[PDB]
Amino acid sequence: SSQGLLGYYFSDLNFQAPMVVTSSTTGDLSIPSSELSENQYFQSAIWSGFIKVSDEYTFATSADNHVTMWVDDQEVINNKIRLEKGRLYQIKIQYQRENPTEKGLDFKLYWTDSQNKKEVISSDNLQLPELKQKSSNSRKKRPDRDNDGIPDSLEVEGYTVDVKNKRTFLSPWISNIHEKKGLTKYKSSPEKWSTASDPYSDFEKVTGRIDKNVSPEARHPLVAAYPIVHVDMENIILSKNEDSQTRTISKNTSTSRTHTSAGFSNSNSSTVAIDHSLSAGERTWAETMGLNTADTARLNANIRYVNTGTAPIYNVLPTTSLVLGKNQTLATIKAKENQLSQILAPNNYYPSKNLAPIALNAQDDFSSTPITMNYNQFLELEKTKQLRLDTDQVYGNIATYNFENGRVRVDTGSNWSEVLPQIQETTARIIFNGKDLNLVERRIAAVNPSDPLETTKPDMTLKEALKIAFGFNEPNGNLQYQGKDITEFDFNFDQQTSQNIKNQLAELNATNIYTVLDKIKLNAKMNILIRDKRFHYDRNNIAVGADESVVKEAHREVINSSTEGLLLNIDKDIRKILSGYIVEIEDTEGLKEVINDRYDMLNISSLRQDGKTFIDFKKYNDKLPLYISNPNYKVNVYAVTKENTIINPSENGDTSTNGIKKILIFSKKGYEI
Ligand SMILES: [Ca+2]
Ligand SMILES: [Ca+2]
Repeated sequence: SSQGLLGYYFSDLNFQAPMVVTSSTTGDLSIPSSELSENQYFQSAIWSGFIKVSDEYTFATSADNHVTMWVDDQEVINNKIRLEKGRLYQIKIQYQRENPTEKGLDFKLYWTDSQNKKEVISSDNLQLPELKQKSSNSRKKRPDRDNDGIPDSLEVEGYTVDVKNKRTFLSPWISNIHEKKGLTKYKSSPEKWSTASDPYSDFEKVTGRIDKNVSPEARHPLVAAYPIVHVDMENIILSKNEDSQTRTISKNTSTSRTHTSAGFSNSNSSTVAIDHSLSAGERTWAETMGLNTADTARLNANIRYVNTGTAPIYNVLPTTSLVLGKNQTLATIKAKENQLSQILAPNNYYPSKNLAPIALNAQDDFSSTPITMNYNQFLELEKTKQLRLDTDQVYGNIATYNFENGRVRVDTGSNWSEVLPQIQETTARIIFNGKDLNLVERRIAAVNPSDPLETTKPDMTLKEALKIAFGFNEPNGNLQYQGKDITEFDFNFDQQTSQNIKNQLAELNATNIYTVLDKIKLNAKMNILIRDKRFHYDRNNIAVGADESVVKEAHREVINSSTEGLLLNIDKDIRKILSGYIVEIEDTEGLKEVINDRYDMLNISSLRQDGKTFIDFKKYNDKLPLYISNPNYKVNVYAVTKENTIINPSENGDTSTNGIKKILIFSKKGYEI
């Protein structure tokens, strides 16, 4: 399907000004004009590839007088010649006619065997040229300095790819034509086989000869294809270390990928929040588990892997540490190499969500290691109610397109450990939480002034990178992420890159960046950060708050209400930074009665299967609705955001909601309900 030969077609006479770059699967190297105006006249054209077969052959084309043909560097056209079953031969073909009266080029390629069967060279005996930074022992490689297949001028001057029903075209970019048609205009360094410096050529990327599992956005030459993994623990379950009654504490967790300032760190970490709610009694966990001073405890949890990246992993999963406190590693989760039941795809889990999560200590695994804590680690644990999950960047082997057989395959000689150094070396990183408020990294090829090779890649402008990498557009002129204006998110950098940007603005006589993004330029090693303005973000850049206005507003559209609970319409996004609600009744004088006056009893919201939110007033009022012994009493519901979420009885022990900073979001009389 992606096999055959590779044609350059120049409008000029000498392979100087390339019009179309394409491939035919059989011998017929034609191109109907039905597939292309003042430029549709090729005065020269080249064709490159190999050939496999045993017999005595004679090559003939439909123009043995405009052509030259070499098989393994020997001339054959400007006569019979022997070939052998099970060997490949280079194949170069040139063409030149001085004033082609027609548009396009009709040109087939024949071969006649010994029985005299002449014909066009089947697609089964035709293979591409080995466009790859290195030569195989079967195939060798030789206006394509980086050898990626896309001709130099084209890679410098821009090029587009029209996806015809058989094969693809690669042609110069033209404003009047493709600009209206909305075809994506490409550019890329002619001296990088791959410009985002990853493992797919600038050629494989645009022509679809690439691991299908790679992100559509990373199909761009300047958008970097590479994995990004983190471990999403989904919940947890604690035991006393060794015939007594089941004495454990099972609780959900919430895990978010993190980035600590922007900061030049390339690590993969995420941070677990063990739920602090109510699971009968206000017992300490040792009181809940019969743990003594000199006891031990052990941990278990279902965890999935998360690729928030653009390339996929195949045979080796990255090794995690379960750290507690700042640096106390309780465990080291490993997966069994070259044995991955499935692949882990970008924007996707392993095990898939339709399947089970991994348990740290799987059912019948006799070699699963006890994750143990001493006593003061266990207190420590309850105190902080949180564990971190650092994950290396050993990702194993890569699925590289094979040219000879036009098939994508895991390739043993190509490892992700030999590529990340340079991706992260010669690209500028961006981190955006615009999607479901999660930190999502990406990287874009950007000029490295103090490095001559990185000054051969096209310029990358802020406005552009957002569009190629993250999919902004400008439907009416203003730049947008799936609805939201680019002004809705803020810009953080790290320090060197901040200075850098600052400087540029003074130069453009600009005072506001949002209105000069197109003019801002991106250099390699830049780190950038972009977060929805509506929110407060902790030191790990996770969303953990909001304005009192943002929240109150969010909850303003109430649907129904009753002495049994509120039924609102709240944004999935707001709903992500809320940790619970408080319910109280205000008598006529001003006293307040707290229906659920505990720090682990605030979990009374439950998202319906219809998208709306219901606030179960009954859940902690003893399954009873609310009793209002005077209609002029008010029913007041505050909201509590994660940043003001108490998770342990105060210093004096008071386990009430007393003191908790919360937000009034609903108030009505007994008679207003
Ligand atoms: Ca090239
Ligand atoms: Ca290139």
